[PDB]
Amino acid sequence: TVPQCCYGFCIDLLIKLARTMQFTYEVHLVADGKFGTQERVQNSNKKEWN
Amino acid sequence: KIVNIGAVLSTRKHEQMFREAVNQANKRIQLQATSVTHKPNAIQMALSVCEDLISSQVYAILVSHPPTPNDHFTPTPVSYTAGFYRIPVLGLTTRMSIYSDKSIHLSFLRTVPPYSHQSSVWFEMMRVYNWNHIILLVSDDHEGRAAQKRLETLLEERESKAEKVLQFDPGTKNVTALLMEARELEARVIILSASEDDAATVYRAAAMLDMTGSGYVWLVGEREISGNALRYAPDGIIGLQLINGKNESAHISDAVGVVAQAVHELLEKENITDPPRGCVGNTNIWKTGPLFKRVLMSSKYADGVTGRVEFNEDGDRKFAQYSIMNLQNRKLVQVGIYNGTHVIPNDRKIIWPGGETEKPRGYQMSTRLK
Amino acid sequence: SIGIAVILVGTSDEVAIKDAHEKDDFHHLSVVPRVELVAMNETDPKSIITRICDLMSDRKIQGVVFADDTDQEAIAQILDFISAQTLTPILGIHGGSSMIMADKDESSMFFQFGPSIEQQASVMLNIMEEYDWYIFSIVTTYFPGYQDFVNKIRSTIENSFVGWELEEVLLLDMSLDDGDSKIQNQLKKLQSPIILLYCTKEEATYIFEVANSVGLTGYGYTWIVPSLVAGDTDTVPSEFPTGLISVSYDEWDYGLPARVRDGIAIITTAASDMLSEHSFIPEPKSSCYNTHEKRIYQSNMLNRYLINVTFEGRNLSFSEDGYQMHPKLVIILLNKERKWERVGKWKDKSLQMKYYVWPRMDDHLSIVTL
Amino acid sequence: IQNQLKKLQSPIILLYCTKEEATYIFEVANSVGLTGYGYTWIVPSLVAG
Repeated sequence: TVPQCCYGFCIDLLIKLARTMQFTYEVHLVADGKFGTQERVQNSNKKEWN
Repeated sequence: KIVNIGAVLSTRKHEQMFREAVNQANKRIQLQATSVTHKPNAIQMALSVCEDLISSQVYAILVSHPPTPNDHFTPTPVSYTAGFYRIPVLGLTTRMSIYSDKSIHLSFLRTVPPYSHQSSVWFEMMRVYNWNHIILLVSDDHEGRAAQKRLETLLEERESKAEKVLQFDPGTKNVTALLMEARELEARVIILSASEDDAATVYRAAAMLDMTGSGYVWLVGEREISGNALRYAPDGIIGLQLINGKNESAHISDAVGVVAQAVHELLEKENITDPPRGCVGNTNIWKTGPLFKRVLMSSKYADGVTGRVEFNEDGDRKFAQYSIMNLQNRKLVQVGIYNGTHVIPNDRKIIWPGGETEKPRGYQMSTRLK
Repeated sequence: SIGIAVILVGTSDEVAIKDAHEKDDFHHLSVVPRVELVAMNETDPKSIITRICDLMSDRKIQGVVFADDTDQEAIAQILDFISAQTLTPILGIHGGSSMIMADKDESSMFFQFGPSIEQQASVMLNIMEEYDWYIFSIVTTYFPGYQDFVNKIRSTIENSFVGWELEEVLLLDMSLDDGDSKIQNQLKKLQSPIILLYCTKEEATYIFEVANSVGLTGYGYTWIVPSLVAGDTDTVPSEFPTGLISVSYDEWDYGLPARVRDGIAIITTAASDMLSEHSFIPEPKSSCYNTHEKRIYQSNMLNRYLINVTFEGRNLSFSEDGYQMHPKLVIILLNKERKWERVGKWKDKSLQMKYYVWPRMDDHLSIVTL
Repeated sequence: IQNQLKKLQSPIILLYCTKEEATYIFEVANSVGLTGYGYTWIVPSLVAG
């Protein structure tokens, strides 16, 4: 992992929310880089989201 | 006619007490007494049980715990030997959760509450204290699995999932890895269910990580309070204890009364066959096993010396009494009693963990988010 | 030079098994195992224990293959308990010892030939998928194995890429008094054309009588039952609906002497390989009484090595639960005259039916298309 | 008659019989159970009297 810089529309909305309801945050990216899908392959007998 | 009964106990003084109890119950169809001692092996125990069943041809066998601390190996040989002819067997001082499913142990009657009832006791205690976020810490074992399943069922009854469940290996040398993960949550009501040996090892790691101060509550069971755990037990821990668990003569009278009622209700049926006395001769299944067990399971006792005696679905003695103990200044003291319906506290005061007289909230508010 | 015993019960061609035992060739393994063939009656489990003790104390018996012509599971339970107590490895060839007990002991060394509860459910699901059926419901009695199988089937069918429609699940209890009316009222809620039943023979007959009173078993109903619902293909309760489908173990094609010889050879080869590699051979004092101190020599290595063996181009590796990895199963059907006719065979997750078109039991047209 | 009464699937049914016959048919239907929640019966003026 490496520290990078993030900004944009979602970041501005996040800052607005954190200001309006007074909480703190530690944003970090996702490792998989995928939006999300529920892998339910019967090979491992388990189903989970990615 | 005359039909005798059998039993297996130690402390021959207890055998004389059982003989006196049988002589007293004879005044209430003639019954005799036949008892033997315990052997230092399981094969010899099974051989002696077969010999005694051949000699007496009894229809029910009473089994209790020996002077051994484990008290788990003795129920296996007698039950395994008596399950051949489908002969019913009644247990007096057996509390292991391994003998809960009727699959392994076919015929079994209980006179004490299993460790599964501790889950319902903890649910009632948490409902009394108005908590909604708990952490279940149980050791990987059959008893731990049953205690986790009962608690999960009681929680899902109200559609409330557990905050976090952490499992550890039995006899693990290091448990700090699980404690580090458990200390990164927002709940403060931690429930512990393990053996007395691992109890002290967990308590040491909890006290070293400053997890026993103010704002935390400890919910443990009977096994976590006995043993050497009290040497490393923290103040304010709330434990459980059976009312008459240590006593063994009081349950004997109730079991004898229930067996006498069942025998009186059994001899008035058609197609009744006595258990075969041909141990080495016959290896068939006695047809009087299923019906007698079904009649004895529903044989609700009106009144006894240890309270109302009933039987659950999976052969469990319900309606037990518990003494809510508390450890204050290295001395345990009772604080209440739960008679099934609810827990009625006494006039004594409760010293919570950390010395806080006020009842702790048992919860925190997370402010840093990811 | 390990002595293995082979005990027979009832009438059996011992002379035919002697040739198969003598024809065994294990020169590469260098085991040189001696065979001790003994015959005995169905006297009792105590007589079986005495015979096992005598055979062990006779000449360095390090293994036993026990077969019986009876049908009681108590014999298999007593054999498993004796094997766990004596810490010696015993195997179940066929008959009553072939019964699959649900929960095995932790510190036990037992091996049997047969499929698991999940294997039967998988075979039934594969047969239903082959039969183009895509909807079914489940009904089970108060047996815990039935609940376990239902949970396993639900977990297996839940994570399926293909479609599936489950109407409802029934957990009616037949032990209640005067509750047959409620069961009959609840059975009318079934609407799917396929239903699976998990109960015992008497319970299955009672449920079939109740359903025939309801009438949902004549034309558009298909029932699937486990291997324990039939038990004996020779006897029929005459209350089962025509066309019932059920799985069973391969007993018509498998040869008993060949299977016994193969098991003995596999055990000898595994023991020889283990004694050659680990260089530790367990030969304790083969006594029955006073076996508490006999646990000084741990035999867990033999149990760990007994789950991986192969000989004569066959895979006989067991599982952690004590069940064979690749068993041979059969699927039979009921004809007009009460009897069981072999329809298909399943092995290694591969099914094979004896007909491309199912026998339907003028509609059902046939159309030709280019 | 009880086996044939199970073939009914509509939520409304009209009955034309006498008082004793109506009572017998109602007992048979209650034995079948199709009269509790989703069943509605209509009878003539001669069924009550």
